[PDB]
Amino acid sequence: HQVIQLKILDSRIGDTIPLPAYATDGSAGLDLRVCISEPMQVAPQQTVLLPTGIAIYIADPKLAAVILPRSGLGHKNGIVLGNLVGLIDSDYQGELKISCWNRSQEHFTVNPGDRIAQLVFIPVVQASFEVVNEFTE
Amino acid sequence: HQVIQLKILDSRIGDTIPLPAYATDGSAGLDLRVCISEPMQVAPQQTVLLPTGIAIYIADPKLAAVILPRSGLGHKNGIVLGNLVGLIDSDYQGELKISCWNRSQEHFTVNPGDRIAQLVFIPVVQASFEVVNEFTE
Amino acid sequence: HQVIQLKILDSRIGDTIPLPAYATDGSAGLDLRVCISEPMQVAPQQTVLLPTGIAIYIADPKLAAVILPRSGLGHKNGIVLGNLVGLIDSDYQGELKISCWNRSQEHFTVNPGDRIAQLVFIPVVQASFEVVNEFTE
Repeated sequence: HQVIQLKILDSRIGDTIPLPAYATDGSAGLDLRVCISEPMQVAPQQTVLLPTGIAIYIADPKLAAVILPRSGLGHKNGIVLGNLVGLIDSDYQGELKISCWNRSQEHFTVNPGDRIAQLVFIPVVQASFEVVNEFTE
Repeated sequence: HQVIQLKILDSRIGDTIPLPAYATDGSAGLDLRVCISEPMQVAPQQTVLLPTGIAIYIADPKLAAVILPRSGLGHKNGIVLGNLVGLIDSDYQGELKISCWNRSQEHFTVNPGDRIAQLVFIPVVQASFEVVNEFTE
Repeated sequence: HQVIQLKILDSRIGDTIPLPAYATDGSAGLDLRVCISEPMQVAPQQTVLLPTGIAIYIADPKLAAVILPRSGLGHKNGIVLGNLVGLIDSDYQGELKISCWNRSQEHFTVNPGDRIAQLVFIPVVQASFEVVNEFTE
């Protein structure tokens, strides 16, 4: 494993709303829950910014995280991400927030504590470009 | 390379519908074909769940797969994924199914055997969180 | 770091429109700018193909790149990608082009040189399948 610092920004996290955790030993992603005080209505085509109540600090520049829709919410309810895929840089230390976009024709309710996205830690490579007149092998 | 077990769930696979395979030695992804008996109409804004007739077993918890739209279908026809990006965990052993979403204003026909998404195997990192009051270096 | 060849296809690149570069030492992605001669209107639901004026040659088959929406453009303006996520293979040598899709209900102007997507280099694994009757450990 790799250690990632997490700062709890809302006292509900770790009490009434669990920290993110891997469901199984074989899970690639961590479900991300929303930290809100009352149910949030998401109308068809609406985008709403939803706080998680946590911040992470990846720190290692060879690692990033991506935030993806949940498969069931996306397929069944059209509850996806307004920016489609979120990218979390190694030096990002702000609260994780979810751009929740309803692409469906049905109104949707997000309840406090609901899982609405997933977080996946991936290795990344920082490239150095070499400007060339023609590509070579 | 890395060995990934594949189970054929539909006898058409490997006969009339090819197994997924890399197009070139430099390909990052594998096109995923649909295993259906007749053409499937996908109306504007419709989401349909399309079977592939295969299951995979990645097994290695340091590896995952993502399922992405094809670039031409997505750009030209608006034929993309209802959950935008699929994430396949290392311990997932069910049939691969595609959430096919038509985001365009044009009706689209999916024929038996058509490639409609691509599969990419990526390394993933399982993080262990350290809850901190303030981030440190 | 890893060296990636870049070919400049439009003389504006490196003069009036900067090469892609990492914003900070901890950045996972590189913003991609559009190489056009006049502002481009993107109507609600419209998809337009936007050139970058550069081509890259990753070459290493253990590496790929993905093209993602920018978080602010996607969340605030609904300016995302028509194929949702672009995948750049290691052997792709053509111009990088952005499928720019306006998923919002508001008209949007893309100016010459604007950043409208981001590029992330990721390791990829080329799998070899083993067709099995049942999965094993």
